[PDB]
Amino acid sequence: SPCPQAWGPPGVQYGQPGRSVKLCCPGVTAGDPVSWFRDGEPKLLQGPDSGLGHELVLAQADSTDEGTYICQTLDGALGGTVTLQLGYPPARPVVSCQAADYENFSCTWSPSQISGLPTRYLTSYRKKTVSPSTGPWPCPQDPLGAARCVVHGAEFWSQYRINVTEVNPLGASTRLLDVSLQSILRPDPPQGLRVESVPGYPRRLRASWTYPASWPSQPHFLLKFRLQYRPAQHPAWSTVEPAGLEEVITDAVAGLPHAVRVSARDFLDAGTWSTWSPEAWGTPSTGTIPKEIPA
Ligand SMILES: *[C@@H]1O[C@H](CO)[C@@H](O[C@@H]2O[C@H](CO)[C@@H](O[C@@H]3O[C@H](CO)[C@@H](O)[C@H](O[C@H]4O[C@H](CO)[C@@H](O)[C@H](O)[C@@H]4O)[C@@H]3O)[C@H](O)[C@H]2NC(C)=O)[C@H](O)[C@H]1NC(C)=O
Ligand SMILES: *[C@@H]1O[C@H](CO)[C@@H](O)[C@H](O)[C@H]1NC(C)=O
Repeated sequence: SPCPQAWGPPGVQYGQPGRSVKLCCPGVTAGDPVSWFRDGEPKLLQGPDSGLGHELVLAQADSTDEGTYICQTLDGALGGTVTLQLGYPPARPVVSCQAADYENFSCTWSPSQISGLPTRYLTSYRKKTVSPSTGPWPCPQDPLGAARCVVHGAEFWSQYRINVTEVNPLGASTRLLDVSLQSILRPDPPQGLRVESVPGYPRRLRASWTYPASWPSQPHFLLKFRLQYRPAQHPAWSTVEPAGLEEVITDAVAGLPHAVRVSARDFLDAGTWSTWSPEAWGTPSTGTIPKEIPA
């Protein structure tokens, strides 16, 4: 009530170019008539007996009206100085969510258009399930000043609606984003990829790996893998779809280093394929003994 100023520089009030702006006197009791002067231009805009009291409207806001305004009551107790800044209402920000595991996902946002004014963001979400919409829950934003809100302990089968609202001293703009955890899931590549030789088989390479650290322990959703191997300086990749955490190649060239890389995906074909793991190199076993003699 006592001259509601929005978040920003202390002593500034905001408006939109081409529209009509309304200034307010800070140190007033809502009704005490005041006088308005543009500093440097002694032409009084509105006198005390103006009709609307402690505030001031401007017909057509432009850069010539943007500046410093002084309001003082009749008594002689100066309410304060008000600076007019011009800008635009907020536009619906660009929101994009993602997930590395089936339990927690995180969303990011960015303003779709510059407003030029100090801006904050409200983040919320609600489950649509499938029974109906649950109450709105906050999307806790990331600390350290990051534009990122996280959702923890999410339901894999439910469907969410993320609400990112961009707010500046001229209004708000809401961007809703329907998000289903089954669609945005993309795990991290598997770790600990090892390409080993097999004793007694000069054409075999044992490739073993593990689940990524991003996949939680004791999972209810497993991962199916897809492995690609390729001999040294060959152009074509050979794609095999293994079962489990192992794949015994039987097509390797004897005495040639092979490059192997894997990718993961939810076993129910849900989401997309993980990015390719870093390439691991391996050479088949050498079992022919050296130094022969006659017999
Ligand atoms: C997306 O999110 C945005 C922001 O999170 C949201 O816009 C905001 O919605 C809230 C909730 O309706 C608005 O808050 C209202 O504010 C008015 C004016 O101050 C109040 O009168 C309302 O209070 C009533 O309810 C209270 C709760 O019980 C009572 O205690 C109180 O006595 C009143 O009865 C209410 O709080 C808010 O004004 C907007 N705008 C903002 C924050 O800029 C938007 O609706 C969301 N869109 C979705 C979910 O689709
Ligand atoms: C999801 O959040 C929980 C907190 O309840 C945390 O223990 C878990 O590690 C998070 N998931 C991942 C992949 O980090």
